[PDB]
Amino acid sequence: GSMRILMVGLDAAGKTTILYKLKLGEIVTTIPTIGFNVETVEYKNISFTVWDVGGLDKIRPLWRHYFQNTQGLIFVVDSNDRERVNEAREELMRMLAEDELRDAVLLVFANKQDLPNAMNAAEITDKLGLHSLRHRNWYIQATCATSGDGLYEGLDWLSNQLRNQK
Ligand SMILES: Nc1nc2c(ncn2[C@@H]2O[C@H](COP(=O)(O)OP(=O)(O)OP(=O)(O)O)[C@@H](O)[C@H]2O)c(=O)[nH]1
Ligand SMILES: [Mg+2]
Repeated sequence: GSMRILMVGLDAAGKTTILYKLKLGEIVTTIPTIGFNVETVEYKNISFTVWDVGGLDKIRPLWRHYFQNTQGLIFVVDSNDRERVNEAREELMRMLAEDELRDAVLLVFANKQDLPNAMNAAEITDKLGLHSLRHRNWYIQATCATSGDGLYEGLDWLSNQLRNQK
Protein backbone atom coordinates (compact mmCIF):
# COMPACT_ATOMS: atom_id res chain seq x y z
CA GLY A 1 0.00 0.00 0.00
CA SER A 2 0.86 3.64 -0.56
CA MET A 3 -0.46 6.82 1.06
CA ARG A 4 -3.37 8.22 -0.94
CA ILE A 5 -3.04 11.96 -1.56
CA LEU A 6 -5.57 14.10 -3.40
CA MET A 7 -4.13 17.29 -4.90
CA VAL A 8 -6.80 19.84 -5.74
CA GLY A 9 -7.18 23.62 -6.05
CA LEU A 10 -8.42 26.08 -8.67
CA ASP A 11 -7.31 25.80 -12.28
CA ALA A 12 -3.94 27.50 -12.92
CA ALA A 13 -2.81 27.04 -9.29
CA GLY A 14 0.22 24.93 -10.28
CA LYS A 15 -0.93 21.39 -9.34
CA THR A 16 0.35 19.61 -12.47
CA THR A 17 3.59 21.59 -12.33
CA ILE A 18 4.05 20.42 -8.73
CA LEU A 19 3.23 16.78 -9.51
CA TYR A 20 5.90 16.48 -12.18
CA LYS A 21 8.46 18.60 -10.33
CA LEU A 22 8.04 16.26 -7.36
CA LYS A 23 8.15 13.11 -9.50
CA LEU A 24 10.57 13.99 -12.28
CA GLY A 25 12.65 16.89 -10.98
CA GLU A 26 11.77 18.99 -14.01
CA ILE A 27 9.39 21.77 -14.95
CA VAL A 28 6.97 20.42 -17.52
CA THR A 29 4.82 22.30 -20.00
CA THR A 30 1.14 21.81 -19.19
CA ILE A 31 -2.34 22.43 -20.48
CA PRO A 32 -5.42 22.70 -18.22
CA THR A 33 -5.99 19.15 -16.98
CA ILE A 34 -9.31 17.76 -18.19
CA GLY A 35 -9.30 14.56 -16.12
CA PHE A 36 -6.41 13.74 -13.81
CA ASN A 37 -2.72 12.90 -13.63
CA VAL A 38 -1.29 10.39 -11.15
CA GLU A 39 2.22 9.48 -9.94
CA THR A 40 3.65 7.73 -6.92
CA VAL A 41 6.32 9.79 -5.18
CA GLU A 42 8.67 8.27 -2.65
CA TYR A 43 9.89 10.65 0.04
CA LYS A 44 12.04 9.63 3.03
CA ASN A 45 11.10 6.00 2.38
CA ILE A 46 7.31 6.61 2.35
CA SER A 47 5.38 6.25 -0.92
CA PHE A 48 2.63 8.75 -1.79
CA THR A 49 0.21 8.19 -4.62
CA VAL A 50 -0.67 11.72 -5.65
CA TRP A 51 -3.83 12.34 -7.65
CA ASP A 52 -3.63 15.65 -9.49
CA VAL A 53 -7.23 16.36 -10.43
CA GLY A 54 -8.21 19.15 -12.85
CA GLY A 55 -9.43 22.36 -11.27
CA LEU A 56 -11.40 24.06 -14.06
CA ASP A 57 -14.76 25.03 -12.56
CA LYS A 58 -16.76 22.84 -14.99
CA ILE A 59 -15.01 19.70 -13.72
CA ARG A 60 -14.80 20.51 -9.99
CA PRO A 61 -17.86 18.27 -9.35
CA LEU A 62 -15.55 15.35 -10.26
CA TRP A 63 -13.32 15.95 -7.23
CA ARG A 64 -15.86 14.04 -5.11
CA HIS A 65 -15.03 10.84 -7.04
CA TYR A 66 -11.56 10.97 -5.45
CA PHE A 67 -12.48 11.59 -1.79
CA GLN A 68 -12.94 7.91 -0.88
CA ASN A 69 -10.01 6.54 1.17
CA THR A 70 -7.92 9.73 0.78
CA GLN A 71 -5.46 10.14 3.66
CA GLY A 72 -4.01 13.52 2.75
CA LEU A 73 -5.15 16.59 0.87
CA ILE A 74 -2.77 18.95 -0.90
CA PHE A 75 -4.61 22.19 -1.61
CA VAL A 76 -2.65 24.35 -4.04
CA VAL A 77 -3.33 28.08 -4.20
CA ASP A 78 -2.07 30.64 -6.68
CA SER A 79 -0.80 33.13 -4.09
CA ASN A 80 -0.75 35.91 -6.70
CA ASP A 81 -4.44 35.51 -7.61
CA ARG A 82 -6.17 37.80 -5.12
CA GLU A 83 -9.32 37.97 -7.27
CA ARG A 84 -9.93 34.25 -6.82
CA VAL A 85 -8.59 33.60 -3.30
CA ASN A 86 -12.12 33.68 -1.80
CA GLU A 87 -13.26 31.18 -4.44
CA ALA A 88 -10.30 28.99 -3.41
CA ARG A 89 -11.48 29.25 0.22
CA GLU A 90 -15.01 28.27 -0.81
CA GLU A 91 -13.83 25.20 -2.71
CA LEU A 92 -11.58 24.20 0.20
CA MET A 93 -14.34 24.54 2.79
CA ARG A 94 -16.86 22.68 0.56
CA MET A 95 -14.39 19.78 0.46
CA LEU A 96 -13.56 19.92 4.19
CA ALA A 97 -17.29 19.67 5.00
CA GLU A 98 -17.29 16.11 3.58
CA ASP A 99 -17.50 13.37 6.21
CA GLU A 100 -15.36 11.12 3.97
CA LEU A 101 -12.44 13.49 4.49
CA ARG A 102 -12.83 14.08 8.23
CA ASP A 103 -9.57 12.26 9.06
CA ALA A 104 -7.57 13.56 6.09
CA VAL A 105 -4.59 15.78 6.85
CA LEU A 106 -4.37 19.06 4.95
CA LEU A 107 -1.24 20.50 3.35
CA VAL A 108 -1.75 23.90 1.76
CA PHE A 109 0.80 24.97 -0.86
CA ALA A 110 0.81 28.75 -1.08
CA ASN A 111 2.28 28.62 -4.56
CA LYS A 112 3.86 31.14 -6.97
CA GLN A 113 5.84 32.91 -4.24
CA ASP A 114 8.29 34.01 -6.97
CA LEU A 115 5.77 36.59 -8.21
CA PRO A 116 6.37 40.00 -6.60
CA ASN A 117 2.73 40.55 -5.54
CA ALA A 118 2.24 37.04 -4.15
CA MET A 119 0.46 36.85 -0.80
CA ASN A 120 2.67 35.10 1.73
CA ALA A 121 1.82 32.06 3.84
CA ALA A 122 0.54 34.19 6.74
CA GLU A 123 -1.72 36.18 4.41
CA ILE A 124 -3.04 33.08 2.66
CA THR A 125 -3.72 31.53 6.10
CA ASP A 126 -6.02 34.46 6.86
CA LYS A 127 -7.69 34.44 3.45
CA LEU A 128 -8.46 30.70 3.66
CA GLY A 129 -9.58 30.89 7.30
CA LEU A 130 -7.26 28.05 8.35
CA HIS A 131 -6.96 29.14 11.99
CA SER A 132 -10.67 28.53 12.52
CA LEU A 133 -10.40 24.84 11.57
CA ARG A 134 -11.18 22.33 14.32
CA HIS A 135 -9.91 18.75 14.75
CA ARG A 136 -7.85 19.09 11.59
CA ASN A 137 -4.13 18.45 11.14
CA TRP A 138 -3.02 21.20 8.75
CA TYR A 139 0.09 22.98 7.52
CA ILE A 140 0.70 25.79 5.07
CA GLN A 141 3.91 26.00 3.06
CA ALA A 142 5.05 28.87 0.86
CA THR A 143 6.28 27.44 -2.45
CA CYS A 144 7.56 28.25 -5.86
CA ALA A 145 6.87 25.14 -7.91
CA THR A 146 9.15 26.21 -10.80
CA SER A 147 12.18 26.66 -8.56
CA GLY A 148 11.26 23.82 -6.20
CA ASP A 149 11.43 26.06 -3.15
CA GLY A 150 9.29 24.86 -0.25
CA LEU A 151 8.24 21.54 -1.77
CA TYR A 152 10.35 19.20 0.34
CA GLU A 153 9.35 21.07 3.50
CA GLY A 154 5.71 20.42 2.62
CA LEU A 155 6.52 16.74 2.10
CA ASP A 156 8.38 16.60 5.43
CA TRP A 157 5.19 17.58 7.24
CA LEU A 158 2.98 15.28 5.15
CA SER A 159 5.30 12.27 5.56
CA ASN A 160 5.41 12.92 9.34
CA GLN A 161 1.60 13.02 9.51
CA LEU A 162 1.11 9.75 7.67
CA ARG A 163 4.03 7.62 8.89
CA ASN A 164 4.07 6.13 12.40
CA GLN A 165 7.80 5.43 12.75
CA LYS A 166 11.12 5.91 10.96
N1 LIG B 1 5.16 32.18 -11.66
C1 LIG B 1 4.85 30.93 -11.36
N2 LIG B 1 4.10 30.16 -12.21
C2 LIG B 1 3.81 28.88 -11.85
C3 LIG B 1 4.23 28.33 -10.65
N3 LIG B 1 3.76 27.05 -10.60
C4 LIG B 1 3.07 26.79 -11.73
N4 LIG B 1 3.10 27.93 -12.51
C5 LIG B 1 2.49 28.17 -13.82
O1 LIG B 1 1.08 28.25 -13.67
C6 LIG B 1 0.45 27.77 -14.84
C7 LIG B 1 -0.57 26.70 -14.46
O2 LIG B 1 0.09 25.59 -13.90
P1 LIG B 1 -0.56 24.13 -13.90
O3 LIG B 1 0.32 23.23 -13.15
O4 LIG B 1 -0.96 23.74 -15.32
O5 LIG B 1 -1.90 24.43 -13.05
P2 LIG B 1 -3.01 23.36 -12.55
O6 LIG B 1 -3.27 23.58 -11.11
O7 LIG B 1 -2.50 21.97 -12.88
O8 LIG B 1 -4.29 23.75 -13.47
P3 LIG B 1 -5.48 22.72 -13.87
O9 LIG B 1 -4.86 21.60 -14.72
O10 LIG B 1 -6.44 23.51 -14.69
O11 LIG B 1 -6.11 22.16 -12.59
C8 LIG B 1 1.55 27.22 -15.75
O12 LIG B 1 1.83 28.19 -16.74
C9 LIG B 1 2.71 27.03 -14.80
O13 LIG B 1 3.99 27.10 -15.41
C10 LIG B 1 4.99 29.12 -9.78
O14 LIG B 1 5.42 28.72 -8.69
N5 LIG B 1 5.29 30.41 -10.16
MG1 LIG C 1 -3.34 20.49 -14.27
